[PDB]
Amino acid sequence: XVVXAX
Amino acid sequence: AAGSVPATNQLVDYVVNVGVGSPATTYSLLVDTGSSNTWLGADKSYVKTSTSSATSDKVSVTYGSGSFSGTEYTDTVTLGSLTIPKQSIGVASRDSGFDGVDGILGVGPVDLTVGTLSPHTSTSIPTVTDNLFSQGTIPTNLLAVSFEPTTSESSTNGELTFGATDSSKYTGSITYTPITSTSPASAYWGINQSIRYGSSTSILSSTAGIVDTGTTLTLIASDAFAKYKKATGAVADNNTGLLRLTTAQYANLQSLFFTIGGQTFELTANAQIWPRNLNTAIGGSASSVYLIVGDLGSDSGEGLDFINGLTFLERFYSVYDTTNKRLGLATTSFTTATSN
Repeated sequence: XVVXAX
Repeated sequence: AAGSVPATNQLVDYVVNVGVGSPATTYSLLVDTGSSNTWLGADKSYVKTSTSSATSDKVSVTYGSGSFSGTEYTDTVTLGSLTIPKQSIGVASRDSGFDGVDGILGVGPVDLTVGTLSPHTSTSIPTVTDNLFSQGTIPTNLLAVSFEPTTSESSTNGELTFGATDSSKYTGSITYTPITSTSPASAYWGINQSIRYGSSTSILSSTAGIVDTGTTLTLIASDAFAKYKKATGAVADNNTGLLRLTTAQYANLQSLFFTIGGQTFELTANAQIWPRNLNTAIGGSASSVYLIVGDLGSDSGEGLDFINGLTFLERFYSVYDTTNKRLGLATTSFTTATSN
């Protein structure tokens, strides 16, 4: 898997 | 006083139990220093009790690997022995990317919340850490996070401490660095660092990026990822979406050295690989080496050129100091583990 507030 | 809560390693993320309401329902929320909205509703329905109150706003957040939208409420939130009356939370009616969790515990800097509410698009949402401090419960506005490597699918081997550090979770001393002045990393828990491979190979020249418990991989700018693939001999792998090494290339894998705050942090060869007894969790095969260094998907020079994620933080204790606007890092008894 995850990539958390691009 | 300061207080801690255990956290559980779910391989791709960590979660903590969070009570909401009175009487409290427990939700398992993903620990995220890369976003700042606390929300629930991805699994269990929101149980409304007498401490729930409506606000005038809807809420929406977009993430790298998902999104949610819904309605903002206030409610009583419990973290271990700490209670926050009137914490503003989101309650999702839509969500994607949240398998395995109820939502997020948003412990990024409050500035990330500006723009998430509608119609109040300029209004910020004080975070759990901010509220614990302004209500007088914790003695300084800080969060310290302990992650550890894992060889099980779900291991409660982590800790959040609000308002203090826990010296049982780190070795040596903590090195601090100011939050970077470079945007957009400066909106997050953003720092400046460089990365080298072994003694003589630059990977990422000094630049800005972020420390994010809610990104799984240790992500680096695309040009740095190409240098890392060349230096290690790694190739792309179908079944996982991770880089793969042969047996020989793993035997020859050198450390990555991160320079942060004037100190060297050594991410060892074993720390660079996915836990091999859990290779099936990522679609891999047994007795195979897959790497947790990944491609950020953008080139360096954009003001946010790396993410030191969960896989990095399994090896380093981290301190998210709002009062001083700084980030601390320390080794742990697991920095040199070989359990992967």
